[PDB]
Amino acid sequence: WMPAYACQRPTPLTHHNTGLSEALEILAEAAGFEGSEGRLLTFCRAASVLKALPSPVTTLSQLQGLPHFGEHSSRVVQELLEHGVCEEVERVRRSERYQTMKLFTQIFGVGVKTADRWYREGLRTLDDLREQPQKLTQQQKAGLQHHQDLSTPVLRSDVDALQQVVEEAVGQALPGATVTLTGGFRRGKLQGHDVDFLITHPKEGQEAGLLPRVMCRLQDQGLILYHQFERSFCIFRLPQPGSWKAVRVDLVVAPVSQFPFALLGWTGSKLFQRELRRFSRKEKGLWLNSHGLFDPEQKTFFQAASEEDIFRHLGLEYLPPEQRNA
DNA sequence: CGGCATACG
DNA sequence: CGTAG
DNA sequence: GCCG
Ligand SMILES: [Cl-]
Ligand SMILES: [Mn+2]
Ligand SMILES: [Mn+2]
Ligand SMILES: [Mn+2]
Ligand SMILES: [Mn+2]
Ligand SMILES: [Mn+2]
Ligand SMILES: [Mn+2]
Ligand SMILES: [Mn+2]
Ligand code: NA
Repeated sequence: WMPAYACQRPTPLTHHNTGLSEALEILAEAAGFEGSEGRLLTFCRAASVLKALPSPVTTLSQLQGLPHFGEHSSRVVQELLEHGVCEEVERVRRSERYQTMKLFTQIFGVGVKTADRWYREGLRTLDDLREQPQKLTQQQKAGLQHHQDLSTPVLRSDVDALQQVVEEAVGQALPGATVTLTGGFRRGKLQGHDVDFLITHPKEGQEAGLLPRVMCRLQDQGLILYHQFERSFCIFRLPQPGSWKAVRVDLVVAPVSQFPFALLGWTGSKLFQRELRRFSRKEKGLWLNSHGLFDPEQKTFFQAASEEDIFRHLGLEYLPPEQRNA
């Protein structure tokens, strides 16, 4: 009934099991903070199964047969159904370790490994980190200075304004180049914590060298608060009533031959792409990334002119972006 | 039991 | 090590 | 943690 891989089923942005999925996602996040990537994946997959269901789970019997539900995830759901809270989830939520790792890992430039080392050193707050700044990378300094703005949701209005400025710089950098909105906004989200753009040109090879030219032009317009090639992880100055706010923007370039693969990868979701790559390799023997799809037996790359082509190569029914919210 | 996606900066 | 989806 |  329910397929085992998230790329085999539609997953809408909004659904009928929000509270249950959010609880399993807390456990997934906590597993990641402890380095348990296998448990993280199971909890993420179980949460995603619930997002794909056509109606609310009301009774434990409704889980039997569902993929990725074993003793642990089933008990979590049982406790939520019976009591409205899961004791393990609540213990994680209030724990100093979870709260501090969440705080630190949400800083741009800080991953689980850095956050854990800081935790073991006794650091607990953002001001703790600001008090010893020479121990920070340039990226972390920017992440900390802009942390408050970067925690503020990005709206669709913001996205449309950013796209116009990126298009202007891209047009001077290379006439004919195009800018496509990707990431969660392409999946239908009305808000987000960042904006993602994919840039190409219709003539294969003309996009070579493009991203430095785009970055320099945005920098000379005073729009770049931070930047560090094919991928640029920036902080942009976005106008606001009588002021402005910092916004994370990712700019990516791909040649038109690779564009459908890059569009698919950068549209996500993260779990969708991991599941699609797992399905490709384990079920079809093909190796997928955001550059291409490789047959390792014939030693050839599949040509694709669209996302539709990629789903067909993999033997999967097509899912539009708004059904990829695994 | 092994596997768990696969890139770039 | 960080970043991306 | 779960699956094959
Ligand atoms: Cl890639
Ligand atoms: Mn358990
Ligand atoms: Mn009980
Ligand atoms: Mn994004
Ligand atoms: Mn490349
Ligand atoms: Mn992004
Ligand atoms: Mn094992
Ligand atoms: Mn285990
Ligand atoms: Na981070």
